[PDB]
Amino acid sequence: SKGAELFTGIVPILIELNGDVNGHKFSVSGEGEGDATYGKLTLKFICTTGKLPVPWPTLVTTLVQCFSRYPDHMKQHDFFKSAMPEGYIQERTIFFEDDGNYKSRAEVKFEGDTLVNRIELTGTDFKEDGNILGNKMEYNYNAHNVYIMTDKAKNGIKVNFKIRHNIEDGSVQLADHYQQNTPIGDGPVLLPDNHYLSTQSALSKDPNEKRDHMIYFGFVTAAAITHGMDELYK
Amino acid sequence: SKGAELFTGIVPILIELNGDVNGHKFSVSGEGEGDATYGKLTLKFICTTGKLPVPWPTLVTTLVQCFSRYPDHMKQHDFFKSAMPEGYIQERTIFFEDDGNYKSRAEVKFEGDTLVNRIELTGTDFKEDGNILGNKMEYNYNAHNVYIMTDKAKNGIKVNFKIRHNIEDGSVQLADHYQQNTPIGDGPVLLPDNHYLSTQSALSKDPNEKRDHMIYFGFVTAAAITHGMDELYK
Repeated sequence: SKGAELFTGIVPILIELNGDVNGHKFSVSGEGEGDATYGKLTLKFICTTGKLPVPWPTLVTTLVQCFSRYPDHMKQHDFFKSAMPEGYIQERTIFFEDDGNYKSRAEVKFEGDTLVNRIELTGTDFKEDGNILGNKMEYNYNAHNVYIMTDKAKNGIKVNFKIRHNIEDGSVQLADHYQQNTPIGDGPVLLPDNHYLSTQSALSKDPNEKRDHMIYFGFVTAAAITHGMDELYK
Repeated sequence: SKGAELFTGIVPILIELNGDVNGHKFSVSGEGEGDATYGKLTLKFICTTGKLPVPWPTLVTTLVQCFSRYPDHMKQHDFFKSAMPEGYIQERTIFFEDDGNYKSRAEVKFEGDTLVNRIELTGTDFKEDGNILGNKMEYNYNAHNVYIMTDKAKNGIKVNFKIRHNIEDGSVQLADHYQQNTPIGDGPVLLPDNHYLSTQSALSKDPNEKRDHMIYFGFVTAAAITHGMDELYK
């Protein structure tokens, strides 16, 4: 696509999230850069309202898949870049196992030379004693496969995956993601074959940063599906 | 410790491995740098004997924990740096669930200005069409907690953890790690309280690199234990 031409170099990124989870109102700002040729993201996030009232890991998926590396033989399936620079709407519902849910709507598009992700997020039905409002999640992240299919009715895509959140008691809590993306513009987009994004992450800190923050490193490459979205127990 | 002063900046790293798994031999060479102040590692590995006969993910733990970030309040528990520059011996047995095992012996120490990890590895009892010799592992890595305790008899430490390897059929295979480290020198070392290293990783590729290879990114910070090394099922 022509959109993909915008991603051949290092692209500056800006992220803004306004959030309200169970009446706890917070804001996050983020900045960094993307390197789609290698599938790399480097982002720093600050909670501008003080202490984040939820765990940083719960916001990782919400806080720019246009920066995934699509191998040459898969370039025809890169919806995300094809929708640029006008952008796409990315909407999710995320169900936290035995707890509440997040709903998000984001606009991802170029504003000048910067790729900008602007998000509204609402969370409801959380337990005050749960892993989210109780802030019982470890500060870490795992590898996930993110499954993408065409959604023809919307000239876009539907995306599904489960995130595994490691909890401080040794358990793991799944966050079931239902995602949809639609072009903002009227130009042509690439409607992809069913495939997935191999996504790997690490959350870090700057020990000299006193503000509540998250340093996020992402590594993402598109690949052909070899199994289903859920874990096979055999 | 005094050895910790050697890690306050960016340190160059060289890694050399010879392995023999079920009679299939390989050598791997690696280089990059570590930044213990932030707990970051960046390393590129090449197979110098052509095609690697096992999955890259199986070699990740074998292929420098002295680069972990120990927070100030935990610096009295950092055995790895305290053994430097003379270094330490790191030995492991790794049991792959329903398959064979790796045994390794490595020396980690300063050679000139460079931190070097030299390893010999032997693997046995592998199934020729299991996930290792059959090469059925996804190219990715997850977050793990690495549990450390003092081993008084050896003036060293014992280390235990389980690695979760994502398999191409959607299953997960555990690799049970039994590890021991002993100092080479007879200078004083720090024998730590029982604690763990929060370890996060990502495996990437250089699309233009034609040799069989792995780009490894590591992110490691020490922390107080809050649960056991196995997953708690609720």
